[PDB]
Amino acid sequence: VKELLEAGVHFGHERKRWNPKFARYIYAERNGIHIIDLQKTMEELERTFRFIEDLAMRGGTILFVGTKKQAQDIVRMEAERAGMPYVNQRWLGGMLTNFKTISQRVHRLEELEALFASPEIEERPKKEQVRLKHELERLQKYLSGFRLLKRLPDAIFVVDPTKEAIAVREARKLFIPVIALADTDSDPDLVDYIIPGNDDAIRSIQLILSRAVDLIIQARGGVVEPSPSYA
Amino acid sequence: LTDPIADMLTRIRNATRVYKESTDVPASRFKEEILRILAREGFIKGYERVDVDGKPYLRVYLKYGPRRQGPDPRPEQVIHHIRRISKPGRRVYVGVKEIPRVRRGLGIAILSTSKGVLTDREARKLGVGGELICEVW
Amino acid sequence: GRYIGPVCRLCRREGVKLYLKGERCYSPKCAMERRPYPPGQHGQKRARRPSDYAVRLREKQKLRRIYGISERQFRNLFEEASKKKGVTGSVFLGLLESRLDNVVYRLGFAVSRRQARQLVRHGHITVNGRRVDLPSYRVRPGDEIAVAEKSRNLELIRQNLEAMKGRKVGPWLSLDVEGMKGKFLRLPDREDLALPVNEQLVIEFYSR
Amino acid sequence: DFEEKMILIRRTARMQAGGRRFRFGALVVVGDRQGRVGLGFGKAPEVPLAVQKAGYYARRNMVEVPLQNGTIPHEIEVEFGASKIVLKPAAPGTGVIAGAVPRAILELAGVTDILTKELGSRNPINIAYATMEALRQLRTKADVERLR
RNA sequence: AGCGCCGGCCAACUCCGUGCCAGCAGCCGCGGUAAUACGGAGGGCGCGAGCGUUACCCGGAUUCACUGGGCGUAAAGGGCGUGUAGGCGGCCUGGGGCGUCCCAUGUGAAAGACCACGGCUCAACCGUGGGGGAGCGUGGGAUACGCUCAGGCUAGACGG
RNA sequence: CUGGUCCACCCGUGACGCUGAGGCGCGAAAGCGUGGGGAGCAAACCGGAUUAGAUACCCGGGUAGUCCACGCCCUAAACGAUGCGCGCUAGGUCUCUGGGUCUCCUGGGGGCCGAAGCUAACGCGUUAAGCGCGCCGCCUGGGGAGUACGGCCGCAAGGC
Ligand code: SF4
Ligand SMILES: [Mg+2]
Ligand SMILES: [Mg+2]
Ligand SMILES: [Mg+2]
Ligand SMILES: [Mg+2]
Ligand SMILES: [Mg+2]
Ligand SMILES: [Mg+2]
Ligand SMILES: [Mg+2]
Ligand SMILES: [Mg+2]
Ligand SMILES: [Mg+2]
Ligand SMILES: [Mg+2]
Ligand SMILES: [Mg+2]
Ligand SMILES: [Mg+2]
Ligand SMILES: [Mg+2]
Ligand SMILES: [Mg+2]
Ligand SMILES: [Mg+2]
Ligand SMILES: [Mg+2]
Ligand SMILES: [Mg+2]
Ligand SMILES: [Mg+2]
Ligand SMILES: [Mg+2]
Ligand SMILES: [Mg+2]
Ligand SMILES: [Mg+2]
Ligand SMILES: [Mg+2]
Ligand SMILES: [Mg+2]
Ligand SMILES: [Mg+2]
Ligand SMILES: [Mg+2]
Ligand SMILES: [Mg+2]
Ligand SMILES: [Mg+2]
Ligand SMILES: [Mg+2]
Ligand SMILES: [Mg+2]
Ligand SMILES: [Mg+2]
Ligand SMILES: [Mg+2]
Ligand SMILES: [Mg+2]
Ligand SMILES: [Mg+2]
Ligand SMILES: [Mg+2]
Ligand SMILES: [Mg+2]
Ligand SMILES: [Mg+2]
Ligand SMILES: [Mg+2]
Ligand SMILES: [Mg+2]
Ligand SMILES: [Mg+2]
Ligand SMILES: [Mg+2]
Ligand SMILES: [Mg+2]
Ligand SMILES: [Mg+2]
Ligand SMILES: [Mg+2]
Ligand SMILES: [Mg+2]
Ligand SMILES: [Mg+2]
Ligand SMILES: [Mg+2]
Ligand SMILES: [Mg+2]
Ligand SMILES: [Mg+2]
Ligand SMILES: [Mg+2]
Ligand SMILES: [Mg+2]
Ligand SMILES: [Mg+2]
Ligand SMILES: [Mg+2]
Ligand SMILES: [Mg+2]
Ligand SMILES: [Mg+2]
Ligand SMILES: [Mg+2]
Ligand SMILES: [Mg+2]
Ligand SMILES: [Mg+2]
Ligand SMILES: [Mg+2]
Ligand SMILES: [Mg+2]
Ligand SMILES: [Mg+2]
Ligand SMILES: [Mg+2]
Ligand SMILES: [Mg+2]
Ligand SMILES: [Mg+2]
Ligand SMILES: [Mg+2]
Ligand SMILES: [Mg+2]
Ligand SMILES: [Mg+2]
Ligand SMILES: [Mg+2]
Ligand SMILES: [Mg+2]
Ligand SMILES: [Mg+2]
Ligand SMILES: [Mg+2]
Ligand SMILES: [Mg+2]
Ligand SMILES: [Mg+2]
Ligand SMILES: [Mg+2]
Ligand SMILES: [Mg+2]
Ligand SMILES: [Mg+2]
Repeated sequence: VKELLEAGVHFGHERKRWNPKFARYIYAERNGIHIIDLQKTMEELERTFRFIEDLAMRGGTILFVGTKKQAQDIVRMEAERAGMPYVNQRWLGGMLTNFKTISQRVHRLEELEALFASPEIEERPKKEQVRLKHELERLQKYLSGFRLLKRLPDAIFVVDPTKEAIAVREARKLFIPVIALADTDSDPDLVDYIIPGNDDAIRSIQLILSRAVDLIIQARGGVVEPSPSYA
Repeated sequence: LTDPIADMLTRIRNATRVYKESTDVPASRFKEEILRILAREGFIKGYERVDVDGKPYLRVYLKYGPRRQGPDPRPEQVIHHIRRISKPGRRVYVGVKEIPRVRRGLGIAILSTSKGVLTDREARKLGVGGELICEVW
Repeated sequence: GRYIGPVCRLCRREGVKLYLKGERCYSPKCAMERRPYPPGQHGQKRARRPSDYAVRLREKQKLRRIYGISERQFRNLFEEASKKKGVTGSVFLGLLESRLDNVVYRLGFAVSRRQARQLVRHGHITVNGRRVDLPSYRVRPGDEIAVAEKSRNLELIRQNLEAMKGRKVGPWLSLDVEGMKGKFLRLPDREDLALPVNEQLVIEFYSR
Repeated sequence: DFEEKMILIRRTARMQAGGRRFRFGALVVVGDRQGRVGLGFGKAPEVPLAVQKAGYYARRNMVEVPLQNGTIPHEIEVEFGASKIVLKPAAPGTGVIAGAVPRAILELAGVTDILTKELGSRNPINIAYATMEALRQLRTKADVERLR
């Protein structure tokens, strides 16, 4: 499922803004830039996917996290397809570590979904209409992919582990295994199942996350063909 | 340099703590014999006589445990603990009846005897004592 | 010597019946039966949490109060046990048990150890023949513990000998009524006794 | 369920205009007397809530102590800050020879026979955690061959 | 049958009297009119022909730290060099065997202590047997490490 | 005239090394002796203000001294409050000074930020306060006291 001209898409980046634990996954340093050994990226995509596979055919949830502008939209796409939860926007603190309390805020999300599905009163004072709606958009704005999550995931997939160290931390505290794509600005040992590739190119984020979803649906019940990529 | 032995053990302790696969220590027909015990007892994968810039070393292949669950995945050590006993500042010598039982059996005491470098267990077996080089677990 | 005073307050303070009298111990006229709360002005006040020290004092005192024994004599035995091979807690109980006056009461010749002393002390008991009036004689395996010949014909021992005819006596002991003579077979395994005592807590008292 | 002991319950305070305002702190150990112990320290505006919270955290933090005839396998020394705890194997009669803090932990853990010593700061809290991390580093003859 | 204690450490709580007084006190501390902390009392806890105080020794005190501590700010780096004695010292090979290690053997009195048993009705006390030891002398051995002597080396050091 | 130090070459020596009780030298300022010198500054000191007062701070004056030679003194927040040497344990950035195949790399030094680890915390972190060996110095509750006595040094002040 794997493809080999990811060279055509990503082969990493970043200058000496590195982390030296990532040494093992590195070929050489060219444009004043850390260049990732693709043959290692390979050994790993495999091992990661083997983990990814076993998780779909047992029907286990995956939490998708990425909020840097690059991976922002493409997680709303690729995760919706597998219908699995995500946070695209802001990563609220304690989403895993304080799940039951965070979630007590989705019942509020649902409660507005009902209360706005009419009527249950519109003789509620005018501003109160306007007020509650604003709240609705707000919840929707962060929680739109989170609600799908009704229990702690059996695993989580992250786009930037550094950028989302909080996430990685919360998972790790819970024993929730962490899969992530990650370039040289990151700490390897911190990831269980790892994709050493560029994490800032919309090209790259695209290849890696898509084939993930494609591998999810394929061993889940079905197969599908192409899904949206911004040119 | 004042204690070649202490130096070796420390080269090891220091490397094991940031999880190096190996580390080089200046070579000696005495340091080797100690490594011969460290490997045989499974504290190290083993050692091989290499060369750096024309000069003899012992490359020492380090061994750890499984990756772990929780926020600190750093594996457990195989050599949790290694320390000089005898020193140049104070030579420490035991007779056979007074060889220590490291860590309640689960650890070893390497010692130098006139029947070669032995462990506590081995020394008791041939029934000799000597300079107590160090302790490992 | 030994305690020699009101003996029901002992039980009440200990929060447990200790069978320190004999007969009245089994009746509903027993003190613990009527007032199962500590002697004196504040017995009914709500107890506040005993301290650890407090706890181990009581368990020690309880064990001691059972045997009517002085604190020294108690200590000297315990220390003996600490020097002696094995589990100290067991050996301690064992040695507490091998006391003549205790042996006698265990073989039923008396209703209370407190009565089993005055018997030994008044020489009505003997061992292997020879008379013994020492409440502290350390009885060994093999010993014949009998009522004195000149005491066989006595109202009280008769009444008390009559009461043992088929009540079974601990696995470490054999008893021959009519013959008025019992026998010390071995030292009690702990199971062989079921005293209301966590004896471990006693060790813990003496290690402070 | 688990057996439960309160080791320390202390009052602290903070200053404000108009006066000191208090808070309570609850050190609790929890165990099955058969090899499973947990330590929890919990704070709240009142005594019982604190004890409850404490007990809660305790269960959320455990360790599997490898007993052996009611004694630990080997000698262990651990420093947590300035506090030090010493744990040392003892044979059957010995009992638990220890101060309250590491006593409560070892008893509710099902340790029945051990020689111990507190060195350095004998602050209860720190001695508590120091005894925990100590237990948590215990290794079995197996554990060791398997490692090596 | 007595003696100490009953604020916390520390096991044992109420009434009266007193009112920063009289007094207690090992440390922290009690007493200024509702004192479990003074004095008496009832009651309770602890030991018992004893209980308590004073003195002194070790302990707790890893608080002189060999076992087993420390020195930026807590007590603690010499104002800085140079250097005497001393302490300590890289890689390789041999000789010696001083340290070191092992075996043998002598010594290591008796009593005491430790384990067994036994005699005084128990015990205390006392007897018989057993187990050893460090440490020193002697004899024989080992030679890894430290030493010493001897011969090599160049990674320390010094020089061009 | 003269010391230290770094680099490159890898040419020479063949462990010639580290530390160092004592000893010896050097040691800011103030101060001291003998002799110079003396513009500015300025203890003491005079006077004006300020102020309740103002033996101060602020203002106007002003002698030692501050400067030179030679000889003394030998202190200090003489501080990084961090003894010296060696070995080992991620990196990022700024900088001084070398040598390179001069993008960049490699030494020696000075800062910052940080991995592991340390640490009571604060913080330290290849310039360790990390992990280790060698040697030295020092601490062991506050005060009394860096005082007394003694000794040694000093012209004295005073120092140890
Ligand atoms: S009656 Fe027997 S048991 Fe009840 S109190 Fe008196 S002695 Fe104790
Ligand atoms: Mg990136
Ligand atoms: Mg030692
Ligand atoms: Mg007496
Ligand atoms: Mg207890
Ligand atoms: Mg015993
Ligand atoms: Mg009973
Ligand atoms: Mg009974
Ligand atoms: Mg004792
Ligand atoms: Mg285990
Ligand atoms: Mg501490
Ligand atoms: Mg410490
Ligand atoms: Mg054992
Ligand atoms: Mg304290
Ligand atoms: Mg008393
Ligand atoms: Mg007491
Ligand atoms: Mg009390
Ligand atoms: Mg009066
Ligand atoms: Mg009153
Ligand atoms: Mg009192
Ligand atoms: Mg009173
Ligand atoms: Mg003690
Ligand atoms: Mg001492
Ligand atoms: Mg003392
Ligand atoms: Mg020491
Ligand atoms: Mg100290
Ligand atoms: Mg200071
Ligand atoms: Mg200095
Ligand atoms: Mg000086
Ligand atoms: Mg010398
Ligand atoms: Mg020498
Ligand atoms: Mg040498
Ligand atoms: Mg030689
Ligand atoms: Mg010799
Ligand atoms: Mg001998
Ligand atoms: Mg003798
Ligand atoms: Mg006898
Ligand atoms: Mg004898
Ligand atoms: Mg002995
Ligand atoms: Mg030789
Ligand atoms: Mg030579
Ligand atoms: Mg060289
Ligand atoms: Mg050359
Ligand atoms: Mg020097
Ligand atoms: Mg000097
Ligand atoms: Mg000067
Ligand atoms: Mg001057
Ligand atoms: Mg001057
Ligand atoms: Mg002058
Ligand atoms: Mg004036
Ligand atoms: Mg005036
Ligand atoms: Mg003036
Ligand atoms: Mg002026
Ligand atoms: Mg002027
Ligand atoms: Mg003038
Ligand atoms: Mg003058
Ligand atoms: Mg003058
Ligand atoms: Mg400075
Ligand atoms: Mg400096
Ligand atoms: Mg100083
Ligand atoms: Mg020095
Ligand atoms: Mg030092
Ligand atoms: Mg440069
Ligand atoms: Mg250049
Ligand atoms: Mg400089
Ligand atoms: Mg530098
Ligand atoms: Mg500068
Ligand atoms: Mg820093
Ligand atoms: Mg850290
Ligand atoms: Mg650096
Ligand atoms: Mg420190
Ligand atoms: Mg003083
Ligand atoms: Mg002076
Ligand atoms: Mg002075
Ligand atoms: Mg003088
Ligand atoms: Mg001085």
